[PDB]
Amino acid sequence: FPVVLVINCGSSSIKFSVLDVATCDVLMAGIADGMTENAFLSINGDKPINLAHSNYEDALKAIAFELEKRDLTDSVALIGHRIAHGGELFTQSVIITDEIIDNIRRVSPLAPLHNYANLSGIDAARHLFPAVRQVAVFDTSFHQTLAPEAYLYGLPWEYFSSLGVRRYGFHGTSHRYVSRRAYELLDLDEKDSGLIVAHLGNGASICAVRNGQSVDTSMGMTPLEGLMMGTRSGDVDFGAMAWIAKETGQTLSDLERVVNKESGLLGISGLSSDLRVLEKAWHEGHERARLAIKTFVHRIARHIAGHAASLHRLDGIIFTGGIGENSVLIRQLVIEHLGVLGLTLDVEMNKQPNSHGERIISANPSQVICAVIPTNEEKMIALDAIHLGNVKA
Amino acid sequence: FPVVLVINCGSSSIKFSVLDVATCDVLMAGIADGMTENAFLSINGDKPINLAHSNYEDALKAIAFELEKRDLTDSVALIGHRIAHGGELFTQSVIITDEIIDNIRRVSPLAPLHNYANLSGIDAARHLFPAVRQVAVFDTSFHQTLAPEAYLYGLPWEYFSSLGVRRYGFHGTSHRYVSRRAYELLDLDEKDSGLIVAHLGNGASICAVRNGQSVDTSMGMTPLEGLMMGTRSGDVDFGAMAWIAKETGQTLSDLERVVNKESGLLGISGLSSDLRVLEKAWHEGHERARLAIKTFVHRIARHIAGHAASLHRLDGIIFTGGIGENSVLIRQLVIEHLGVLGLTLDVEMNKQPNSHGERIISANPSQVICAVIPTNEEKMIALDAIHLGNVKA
Ligand SMILES: Nc1ncnc2c1ncn2[C@@H]1O[C@H](COP(=O)(O)OP(=O)(O)NP(=O)(O)O)[C@@H](O)[C@H]1O
Ligand SMILES: Nc1ncnc2c1ncn2[C@@H]1O[C@H](COP(=O)(O)OP(=O)(O)NP(=O)(O)O)[C@@H](O)[C@H]1O
Repeated sequence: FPVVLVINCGSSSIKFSVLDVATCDVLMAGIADGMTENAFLSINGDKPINLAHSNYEDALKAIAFELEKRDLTDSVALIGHRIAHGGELFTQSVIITDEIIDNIRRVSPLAPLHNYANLSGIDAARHLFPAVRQVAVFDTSFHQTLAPEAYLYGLPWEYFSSLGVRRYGFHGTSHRYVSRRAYELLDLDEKDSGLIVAHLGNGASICAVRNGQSVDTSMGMTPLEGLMMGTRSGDVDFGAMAWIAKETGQTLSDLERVVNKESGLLGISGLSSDLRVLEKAWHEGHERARLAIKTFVHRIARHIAGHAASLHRLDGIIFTGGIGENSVLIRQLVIEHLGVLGLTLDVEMNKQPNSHGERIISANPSQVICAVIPTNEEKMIALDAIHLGNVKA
Repeated sequence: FPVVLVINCGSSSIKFSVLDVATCDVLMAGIADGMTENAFLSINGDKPINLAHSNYEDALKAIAFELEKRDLTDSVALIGHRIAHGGELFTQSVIITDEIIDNIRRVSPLAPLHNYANLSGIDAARHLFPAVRQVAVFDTSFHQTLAPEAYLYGLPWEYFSSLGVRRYGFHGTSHRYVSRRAYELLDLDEKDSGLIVAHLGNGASICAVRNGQSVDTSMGMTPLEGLMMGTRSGDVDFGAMAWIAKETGQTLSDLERVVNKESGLLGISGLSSDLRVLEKAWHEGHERARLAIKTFVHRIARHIAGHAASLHRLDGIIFTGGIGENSVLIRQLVIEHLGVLGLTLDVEMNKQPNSHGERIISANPSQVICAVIPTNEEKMIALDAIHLGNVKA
């Protein structure tokens, strides 16, 4: 009964899951949070244990003691680490060696906060589990098949050639996992196929998958580009930002905080980054929440259609992520916004809750199949780890 | 034989044309340039006359003397002024009164350089021609039919409500003129129709026209958003810009210059902002020019498709502007990039030079008619002026 421990270190937290190799089902999940004076560990969402001014190593030894307690330690056959940004260096998941680590550090200036937390998790896990093989899965690697016409910014070439300024894209692990599930669900030939995947969660992005490969995506060098999101602006006119700076004497630094933390659904609505709250507000007559949601919809539609340009044929549009999986209303309003693509909704199918899992929501006359496919990044990570567990290292 | 004098004041220049009312054809055109120690007036592209350290008033009195010399002065029945930015205040062209002027000044912080030159032209013309009716035609007014879901940025509401931060769009006069010509050329019912117009000139933008009204457009609060252009970046990840600032210690001000003046086709190519030079470079083996053009194409395709989302049906795609009118290659590569919309090119029609004027370039099996329609902003301005010449003021 081997298991895979999957580790995701964020700015201030370590999320983990333990996956049964046989079912790839989750056996245990948890978080060490406020990594702050108030650091705590909650497992299966329960009884926060207090951690000190604990660093990532201490917190992971804690998680490791929780596994020891449950007699899982010796079952840990593989450990998979989620890495935020792999640059142009990583095009697929890898066995972690010293070389891999040095290379993660090399790309780390592209996502300074996140990648340094990912490296702390790797260091801690290597120290705690030296005889277990560990694997790195990058949230950017699926997008490394974009052609330069799709990844270049229209900035001077030197920004690309000497600083790595280009579109990278994110949610790679979700877009990959969902597109693979789509070839089955839609019965498409992977090698002759065109899909658009809309990952709509707290972060949101669109990916165009042509013949199995990502050929366009909505997020940029950073996760700020593309779709408007919960608290993130999405696409914003650089001119407008510069004009706002001059007009308010905000520095680039102020503006960075605004567009990340105060914008999007929260910024428009004045109310919440949470979609269910904004729907309830709209039901109660709140016009700015209505407008926040309409705008969110419009931007999704606009990106889905624009990503279709990278395809030779459009076979399917797939919704995923917390919003994409659960919002009956978002889906319907997006699809109605894409009538120009010949889409038809089956409103019976569309009303089904997410307990129904992988499901077709377009009606028979539709020109493009529409579906909902729940994403499972943990599983995708465990699958790569299992595969890499068969090789010599 | 009345004529309309059409005036366009830029940052450093006054462009003008004199249009025969009867033919709406141009009788004379010219520029006062370097408005700099070296200020000169060239008419019909000829013999620069030297102007002093001449202000806009002096330069216009010069143009007026050139008209006096040719016995046109008393023919000037209308004067039309091109205004860069009308904010949310102007939804159509207007007879210039004191109120109009005050309102242009009110929106002028949105395009400080340009609108102040436009106001100088208006002041000068009012002083030189007090008994001639004058009309203001705004490059943003056609876009004032955008719904909030299409014009709002995902920024805090206060930026919109208290500073007018929203998408405005530009080339309005061209998008309007070309869409009107398209209903004739394509024999479409204006009231039940969906068009995408690609204005590809030095500046470039896309406009979606639904039932006669602009419902989406690619430029933003400023002309910097959207399509990559000659020297302008187009859409760029705000995160990438902030990262570049921090990494190079450039200020917002440096970056503003980069994305306006050093980016786009010039920035990628390292060579020219000029498309014909980049094509010649590509023919000679230059890979960065190839990449600049491919990227320009890709971004056009991506915006055309994304603007289609705002339409209930797509009937036509119309190319216009210097590039759109003359580049056989750009058109073909864009249309090939939109195969997913069921487009078919008639490569015989597409090869025709622009002397052929309004022309269909898609082939019979096409799902969407494709056309080239030369834009004529001077004419559109003169038509509004002529219409407004019939009213009481
Ligand atoms: N029934 C529902 N209706 C609408 N929104 C919902 C519903 N349930 C969950 N959500 C939304 O899901 C959003 C959070 O999405 P999330 O859980 O982040 O998906 P994800 O797959 O984790 N994407 P990311 O966090 O960027 O990797 C919140 O705005 C919730 O309101
Ligand atoms: N035969 C040609 N092939 C390719 N490009 C051409 C050709 N002729 C002119 N152009 C391009 O037209 C571009 C200038 O476009 P422009 O003359 O500005 O159109 P416009 O209608 O004035 N748009 P704007 O200036 O933004 O209002 C240059 O890059 C030229 O190379």
